[PDB]
Amino acid sequence: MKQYLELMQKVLDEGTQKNDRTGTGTLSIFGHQMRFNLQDGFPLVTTKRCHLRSIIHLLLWFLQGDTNIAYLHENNVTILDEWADENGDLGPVHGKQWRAWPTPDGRHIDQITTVLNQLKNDPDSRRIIVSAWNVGELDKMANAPSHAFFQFYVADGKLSCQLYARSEDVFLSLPFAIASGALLVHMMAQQCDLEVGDFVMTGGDTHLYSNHMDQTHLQLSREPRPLPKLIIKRKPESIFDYRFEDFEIEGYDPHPGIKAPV
Amino acid sequence: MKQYLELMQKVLDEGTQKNGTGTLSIFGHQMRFNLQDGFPLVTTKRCHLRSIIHLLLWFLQGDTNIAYLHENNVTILDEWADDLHGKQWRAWPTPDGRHIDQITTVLNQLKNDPDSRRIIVSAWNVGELDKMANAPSHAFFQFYVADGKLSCQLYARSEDVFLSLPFAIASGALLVHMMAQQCDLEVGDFVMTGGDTHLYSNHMDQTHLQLSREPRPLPKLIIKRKPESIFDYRFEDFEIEGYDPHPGIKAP
Ligand SMILES: CCCCCCCCCCCCO[C@H]1O[C@H](CO)[C@@H](O[C@H]2O[C@H](CO)[C@@H](O)[C@H](O)[C@H]2O)[C@H](O)[C@H]1O
Ligand SMILES: CCCCCCCCCCCCO[C@H]1O[C@H](CO)[C@@H](O[C@H]2O[C@H](CO)[C@@H](O)[C@H](O)[C@H]2O)[C@H](O)[C@H]1O
Repeated sequence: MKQYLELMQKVLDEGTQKNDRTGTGTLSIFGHQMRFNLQDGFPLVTTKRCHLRSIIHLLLWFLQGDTNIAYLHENNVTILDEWADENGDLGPVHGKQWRAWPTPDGRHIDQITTVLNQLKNDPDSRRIIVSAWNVGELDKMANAPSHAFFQFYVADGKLSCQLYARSEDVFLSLPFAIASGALLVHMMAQQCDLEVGDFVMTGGDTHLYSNHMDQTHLQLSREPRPLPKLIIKRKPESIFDYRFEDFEIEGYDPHPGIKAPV
Repeated sequence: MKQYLELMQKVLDEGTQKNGTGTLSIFGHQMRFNLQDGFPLVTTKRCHLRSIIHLLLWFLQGDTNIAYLHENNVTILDEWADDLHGKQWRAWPTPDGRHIDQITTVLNQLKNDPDSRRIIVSAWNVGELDKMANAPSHAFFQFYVADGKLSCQLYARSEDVFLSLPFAIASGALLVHMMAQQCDLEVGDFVMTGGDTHLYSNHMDQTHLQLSREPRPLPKLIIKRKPESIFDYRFEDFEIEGYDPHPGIKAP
């Protein structure tokens, strides 16, 4: 998409050399924001082939708050493989917190259910928020989630959402993030009888890995095609009751896929 | 500032009416300030670095009672008190019932691992915010170091453009300067990111007044002294130079 390519180009034009924790090099910039008017079409990247199938399972899996990579491997989803251990446990890199923010008093807070009510009963609340950033638990932990904060907002019957990522690989994860947020907004809006507004995507450390230069140049050589449209073929009883089969993407004509290197 | 004015204009132009008190509002904004281009104190109305310095300093002590904020005459946050903000920066409670000093945490990270992609302070403790009533409006921030330059991004879930935002920008930039000093880094950018970004309908007159003024050159922040720690700054360590704003605008 136009915005997306502009970001790649901006990283190339003005990104700074910065290493990650492995010592592996990137071109990085800090602070970025883009907006996708979801009435204009579902923001699935067209300049490389992406797979809605992967976005759906990933999102249904976050929604369950499953902590084991199993379900993701059944359905051929691998973006989280790096952070999985020996027995496929993802540490804190998952969505348990969304549904079961533990509080020391033997208690658990279901954040998703809370936004759901807020959108129906107080759509103007300035704090319709989900956070996975549980400092108390993340403290002495090797890993940490990266898309750990989102906010909803309602104006004129339309539902909008903003996702903050502290770390974003422009080539690898950003397209997943965008479609995943967009998908949730459609599901949220269906459940709450709202129409869809904007999806706003906000970054901290936004970066391209140095060894993805070839992939990036190829993708920047290609013209974005018209956005597809998401079709939901069932209305489930609750946000947690969706199935892979409910979704279809229409009018998706992408450029060929570009594999990530070794 | 040109960017502040653009946002103010934008909310006037494209803000949705809400309401009981009314607002115009938009969702999602981001603006950037290169701190080497000057200290981003708003000039289209006079602000007082005095009140910003005290406010930030108080946040860093992680004090909950607004005792210090009256002895040094800082009104703002009054309407959110009877006491209330910053206790989570310094003392986020663990299951185990210890506490986590996030400010110390990010301080060590900046000194020992500036590359880190998780140099984050959060005030959004969901477990304590189930108590509705009030909630911090500046949920979290992230620091970032590249090429010996320290940037920071502040996220406001709710922002009053007229009253609150100019304060927010100055405070964040001031914090970047202080940490840059404690970690021996140059200052990079301060990035301001918003969720619900609104103007109150009872601030229109003031808003039109401010949009009618052209910006002036940004001042320069002076730090007179280097304390031993980020908790060791006092109000008198800071000066502002070449600050030449339009007259201040009081809001009702
Ligand atoms: C709106 C609701 C849905 C939210 C969308 C969520 C879908 C996310 C899509 C792809 C997810 C993977 O992407 C993301 O995961 C990693 C772990 O958190 C991040 O990795 C980051 O955190 C890890 C810590 O455990 C570190 O080892 C990495 O060096 C660091 O960069 C990646 O930098 C980021 O690309
Ligand atoms: C990185 C260092 C800087 C960190 C702090 C930055 C400066 C803070 C001073 C700004 C003054 C107040 O700003 C902010 O206060 C209120 C509560 O937090 C917010 O108020 C918000 O939350 C309240 C309580 O949950 C609600 O009653 C309001 O509906 C909601 O708008 C204001 O919308 C916002 O304007």
